[PDB]
Amino acid sequence: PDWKSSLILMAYIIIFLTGLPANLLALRAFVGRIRQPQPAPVHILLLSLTLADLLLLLLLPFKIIEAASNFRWYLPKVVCALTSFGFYSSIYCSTWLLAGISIERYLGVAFPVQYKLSRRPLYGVIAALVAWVMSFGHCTIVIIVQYLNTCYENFTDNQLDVVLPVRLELCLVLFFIPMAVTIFCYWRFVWIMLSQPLVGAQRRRRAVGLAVVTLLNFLVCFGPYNVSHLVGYHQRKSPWWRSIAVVFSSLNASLDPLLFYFSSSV
Amino acid sequence: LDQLRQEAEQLKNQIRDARKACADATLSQITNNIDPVGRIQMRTRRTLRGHLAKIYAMHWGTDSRLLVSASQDGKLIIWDSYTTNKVHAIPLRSSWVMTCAYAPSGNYVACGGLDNICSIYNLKTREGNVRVSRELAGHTGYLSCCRFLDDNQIVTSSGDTTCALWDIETGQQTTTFTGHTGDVMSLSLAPDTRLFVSGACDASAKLWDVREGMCRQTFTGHESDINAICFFPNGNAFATGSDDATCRLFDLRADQELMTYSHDNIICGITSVSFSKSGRLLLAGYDDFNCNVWDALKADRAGVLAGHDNRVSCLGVTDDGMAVATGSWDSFLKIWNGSS
Amino acid sequence: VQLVESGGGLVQPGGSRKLSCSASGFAFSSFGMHWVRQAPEKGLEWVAYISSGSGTIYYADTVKGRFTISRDDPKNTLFLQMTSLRSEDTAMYYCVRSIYYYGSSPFDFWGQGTTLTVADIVMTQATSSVPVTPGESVSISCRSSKSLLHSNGNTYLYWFLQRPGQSPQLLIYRMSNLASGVPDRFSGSGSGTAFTLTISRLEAEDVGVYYCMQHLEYPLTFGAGTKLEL
Amino acid sequence: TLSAEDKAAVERSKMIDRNLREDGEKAAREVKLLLLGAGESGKNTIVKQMKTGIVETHFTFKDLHFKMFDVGAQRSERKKWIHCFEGVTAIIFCVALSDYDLVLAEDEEMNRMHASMKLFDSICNNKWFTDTSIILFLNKKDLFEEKIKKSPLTICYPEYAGSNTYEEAAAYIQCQFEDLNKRKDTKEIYTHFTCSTDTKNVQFVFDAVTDVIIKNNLKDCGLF
Amino acid sequence: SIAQARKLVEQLKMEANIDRIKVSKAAADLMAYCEAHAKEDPLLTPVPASENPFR
Ligand SMILES: Cc1noc(C)c1-c1ccc(C(=O)N2[C@@H](c3ccccc3Cl)SC[C@H]2C(=O)O)cc1
Ligand SMILES: Cc1nc(NC(=N)N)sc1-c1cccc(NC(=O)c2ccc(F)cc2)c1
Repeated sequence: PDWKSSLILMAYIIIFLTGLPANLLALRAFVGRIRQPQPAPVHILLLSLTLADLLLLLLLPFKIIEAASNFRWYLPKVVCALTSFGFYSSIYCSTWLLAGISIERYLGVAFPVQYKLSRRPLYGVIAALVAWVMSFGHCTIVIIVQYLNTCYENFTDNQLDVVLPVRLELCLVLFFIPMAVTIFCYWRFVWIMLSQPLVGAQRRRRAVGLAVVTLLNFLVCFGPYNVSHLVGYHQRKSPWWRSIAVVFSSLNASLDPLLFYFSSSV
Repeated sequence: LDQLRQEAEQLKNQIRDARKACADATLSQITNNIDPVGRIQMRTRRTLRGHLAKIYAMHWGTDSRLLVSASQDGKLIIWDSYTTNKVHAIPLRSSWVMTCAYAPSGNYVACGGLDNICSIYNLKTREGNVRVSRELAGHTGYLSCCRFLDDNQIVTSSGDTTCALWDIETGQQTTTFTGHTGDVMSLSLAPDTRLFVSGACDASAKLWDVREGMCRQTFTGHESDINAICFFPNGNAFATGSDDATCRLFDLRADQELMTYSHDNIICGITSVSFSKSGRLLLAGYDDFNCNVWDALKADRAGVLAGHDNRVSCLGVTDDGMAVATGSWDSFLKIWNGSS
Repeated sequence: VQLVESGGGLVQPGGSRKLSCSASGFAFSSFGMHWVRQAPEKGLEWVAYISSGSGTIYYADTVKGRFTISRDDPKNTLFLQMTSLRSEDTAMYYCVRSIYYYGSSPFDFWGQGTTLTVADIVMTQATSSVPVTPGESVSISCRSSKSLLHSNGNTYLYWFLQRPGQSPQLLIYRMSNLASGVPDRFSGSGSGTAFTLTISRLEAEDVGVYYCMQHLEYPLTFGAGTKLEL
Repeated sequence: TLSAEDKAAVERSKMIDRNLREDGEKAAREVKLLLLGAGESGKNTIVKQMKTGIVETHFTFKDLHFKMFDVGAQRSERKKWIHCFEGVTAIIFCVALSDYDLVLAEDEEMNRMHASMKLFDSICNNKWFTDTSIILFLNKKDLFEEKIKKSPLTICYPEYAGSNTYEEAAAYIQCQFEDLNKRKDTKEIYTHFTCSTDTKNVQFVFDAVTDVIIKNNLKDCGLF
Repeated sequence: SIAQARKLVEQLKMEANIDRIKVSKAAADLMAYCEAHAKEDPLLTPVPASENPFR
C-alpha cells in the first residue's frame, strides 16, 4: 500500500468501474447484431473480443485485492494459478482477436469483392476459435507442464531457467505474429484509404484516424508487457515493472468498447 | 360535358347533405360513459425468426395456429406460431412480394407483388412439396393485397386502379371492379364474404359487391394514400390507415366517418390495420417501429407494443383473438399476447 | 407415388442381403422412411426408421446393433443391410413413407412388398376375427399400456387395413383424422386408453386385417390384428 | 417434453432453416441494381452490352453476379412501391442526350430532357436513396453530335452561354445533373458517356459498384 | 371521355339512393357488439396462463 502500489489500486479501480458497464452494453449490442440476419465475420470477432474483455474484467477484483495486499502474500492459495492464468489468457486472446479484426478491416478495403463473396459467419467463428485456442491452449499447456514438476510473482533461480524460455516463446511466436499482422494490415488499410478518391476528408479521416488510434492503443497496451519478457530474458530476472506492464495491458480491456462500439453512436 | 360535370357536382353535394343529415351525434360523444380499457400491455411471447429481408405481409390460418409470411428474400414461410416451426419454405418466383394470404380451408396460400401475378400454392399435395397451383395473370400493375373467398375464388387488388375477382380453376377474372382513380393498396373481405372494401391512394375507400361487380359506397375523409384496411368483426364497419398518420373508422350503413384515431406526437404513416375479436382494440402498425393499440370506441391509445427495429409493415390478429403477430422490415415476426 | 422394393429371396442363415426401396412420384428427400416387416401368417412389427436429412436412425430392440438402414436422397433409393440373418428374420418387408409437421399424415404410403424366406408400449386387441356382413356397423377396439394422449393434445394412433394380397393402407391417423382418399364411412375415436374404430357401411372392399400403431414411443409396436370375414 | 412426432417436426424446421441460411449467404453475394430509366430514353442500349411488371436482367462480371430490375414498365405511382428497392447497391439511371430538344409526345409542352430532370430531382434526394449510389448514364451521344450542330443547347436551357461544340455542351448537361444531388455527403452520383458500341459500360458499373462495396464493408467492421 | 364522365355521373346517383341509417343507431351497434363479445376477447381481457396457448 506504498505510493506506486496505491496508484496501481487507483488505476485498477477506475479501469474496472469505467470498463464494466460499457462492456455489458457492447456485449449486448454485439449479441443483438449477431442475432440479426446475415452477420459478418468481423461481428463475431468483435463479439469474441468483448467476451474476452468481459472475462478479464471479472478477474480484475482478484488483481485489485492482491495489489491491496502489497501485491504479495495472496490470502487464497489454489486460486492464484487460476486467476493469473485466466488474466494472461484473456490478454493474449484479446491480442489475437485484435489481429483478426485488423485482418478483416484490411480485407474489407483491399479485397472488397472477395470479402463480399466470403462474408460468411463460419469463417468468423473459425477465426475466433483459432485465436481462443492459440491463447488458452498455450496457457493451459504451460500451466500443465508447471504442474508436472504470491500469484506467480516471486520465483527461484531454478524456476527462472524455465520461466524465461516460456516468456520468450510467448513474446516471439504468440504476440509478435499478431502484432506484425496488425501493423501490416493497418498500415496497408491507412494507405489504401488515403489513396481512395471517392470519399473526401469529411469521412475518410474518421476511418484513418480511428485505425491510427486502434494501432496506437494496441502498441501501447500490449507492448510494454510483452517487451518485459525480452527484458527479463536479457537480464535473467523477473522485471519489477511487470505490474504496471499488466496494468497497461489490461487498459485495452476497457478501451476496446470505446473504439469498437461507442464510436458509431458517438 | 359541363352538363355532366354540374350533374356530378350537384350529386356529390346531395350525398354530402344526406350524410350530414344522418349524423345526429359523433361516435365519440355517445361512447363517453363507457369504461376505457385502461392500459393494454403486451409481451413478445414468440419471435418467429429466419427471414433475411423485409416483411410486407402475413396472414393467420383459420386454425389460428399457422401463419404465412412473405419477404423480399423470395421465401414464403408457413410458420407454426405455437412452436416456432417452419412447416414449409416456398421459394417465390419473384422476390418482390407485397402481399400474402392463407386460404380459409388451409390448403392454399397466395403471394403477389411487383410481378403483377398472383401465384396460388397447393400446400396439401401427394408429392409432399408445395407446388404453384396456378399463376394468375391479367393485372398491369403491382399487386398489393390478395384475399381468398373459397378454395376457388380469390380477390386481388393491384396498382391497376382496379380490384379483380378470380376463378382459380379457370384462371380468369370473372368479375373486375373499377372506379378507383388511384393505386389500390389493400382490401378487406367481409366475414360473410359477400362484400369487400378496398383502400386506394386517392384517399377514398370503396365498398364493392363481389356477386354484382360494382362499388356500393364510397368513403372519403383521408388526406393521403390509404395504406391499409380491415373490416370490423361484425362486418358493418371498417378502419383505414393512411400516410396522413391517422386511422379512421367508417360505417357501411351510416355511409360516413365515425371516429379518427390521431395523436399530435405521431407523424409516420400507418402500414397495417387489424381489429380484435371483440372489435374494441384497433391494432395499427405505424412506421415509427410501434404498434399503437387504439380503443375503437374511445380513440385513446392503450399500448405501444414497441419491440421492433424497423417499420411494422404487416400485422394480424388471429381468428380467436388470442394473439396479434406483427411482421416487420427487420425480418422478425413477434406473436404478441397480453398476459393476465 | 409408388414405392417398389427389390432384393428379397431365399437366404442361408448367417449370410448377408441388401434391400433397395425405389421411391418415385414424390419428394423423397423431404419424407422420412420406415421399414416394417410382417412374418407369414402373423401381424406387423416395426423394423427401423430413417429421417429426412439423416440424423435419426432409431432401430427396433430386436434388431438394434444388427440391422442398418441408409437412405440415398440423390438417387431416390432406400437401403437395408441384412447382417446375420436369423431364423426369425424370415418375413415380408414393407417400405413406408412418412412426413412430420403440423397436420401431416405419417405412414401414408406403403410399398408393394418384398418377401424374405430364410418398457415398450404393448398394443393388444381383444378380438382376432369378427364375422361381419355388409350393411352393418362393426367397431374395432385396441388397447394400450399407457395413455397415448401427449400434452400437445395429440393421441398417437395410426390405423391400417391390409386386404389380402395387398399392402396396408392408412385409414385413421392420430385416432381422430382420416387419411387422403379414404371413404368417409371410417371414423376413429377413443380416449388415451379407451380405444376403438368404427366403420359405418361395410362393403366388399372393407375386408382385411386391422392394425393399430402407437407412435408416442418410437419402438412403434403394432397390435394383434383384427381380421374381418365376409 | 417433445413427442416422437414433435421431435421430428423440429428436425424438419432445422432442415428448413439451413436452406434459408444457404440461400441467404448466396443472395448477399449477388449485387442488386435498379435500372430506373427515364421515359423511353435509354434502358435498351446498355442492357444489350451487359447481356409484365418487374423484369430482371442477370449478368456476371469479374466473379460478381449483378441483378438488374427494369421497373420502368409499371405506370403506377413510384412512391408506393419504391421502398422495396431500399437496399440496392446502386441505381443505374439512364438519360438520353438526344432528347435535349424533343418534346414529350403525351404532353407536347414539357421538354423530354426536362422530364428526365424532374424524375431525377425526386429520386436523387428520395428518403430511401440517401445512401444508395446513383450510376448516371448518358447514352445516345452519337446522335447528340449531329443534333447539337442543327440546334444549340439553348432549346432546353436558355440560360446556357456557350458554343455548339461537344466538349462544353455535354459538360453543362453533366453539371446540370450534379446540381439536384442534395445529399453530397453520403452519395456521389457517377457519370458516364456511352455510344451504342462501347463495351466499357459494364466496367464502369463494376467500378462504381466496388466503391459501394467498400463503404458497406467498412460499416460492418465498425469504421465509417 | 365525355361518356366516361357520364359513367362517373351514373355511379354518383346510385350511391345517393342508398338508404342511410342514423349515425347514433350505427354507433350503438358497434358499441353493443363489443359489449356482447367483450368476455371472448383474449386481448381485451387476458386469459389465464393455463388456457394461454402461448407461454
Ligand atoms: C512452466 C513452469 N514451471 O514452473 C513455473 C513457475 C512455470 C511458469 C509459470 C508461469 C509462466 C508465465 O510466465 N506465464 C503463464 C502463466 C502465468 C501465470 C499463471 C498461469 C500461467 Cl499458464 S501464461 C502467461 C505467462 C505470464 O506470466 O504472463 C512461465 C513458467
Ligand atoms: C479463411 C478466413 N476468412 C475470414 N473472413 C473473411 N474472409 N471475411 S477469416 C479467416 C480465417 C480462418 C482461420 C484463421 C485465420 N487467421 C487468424 O485468425 C489470425 C489471427 C491473428 C493472427 F496474428 C494470425 C492469424 C483467418
